[PDB]
This record gives sequence, structure tokens and C-alpha cells, in this order.
Amino acid sequence: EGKLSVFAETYENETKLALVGNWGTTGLTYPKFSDVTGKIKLPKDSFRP
Repeated sequence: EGKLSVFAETYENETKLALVGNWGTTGLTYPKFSDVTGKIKLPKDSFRP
């Protein structure tokens, strides 16, 4: 009953644009997308059915 569904999880990673008060995925020494550990890379488009 209802919608039976399975869930996937990822984290988005942004950093300051050379510490100017702004931010984005550039100037980033870490993975653009990651797991909860912060080191494991998990792109939003790396996931498949």
C-alpha cells in the first residue's frame, strides 16, 4: 500500500570562491559530491536504477 520506495543518499560539496564570501564547486580540493565521510566521492549522476 502507498508508494513502496528505496532511497539513495549523497552529499553536495561547495567551498568559498577564494574566500571572498561567495561559494561554489570551484576552488574545491575535495570531491564535488561526497558521502557522509567527506572523502568518498558520490556524484548525483553516478547513481543508477
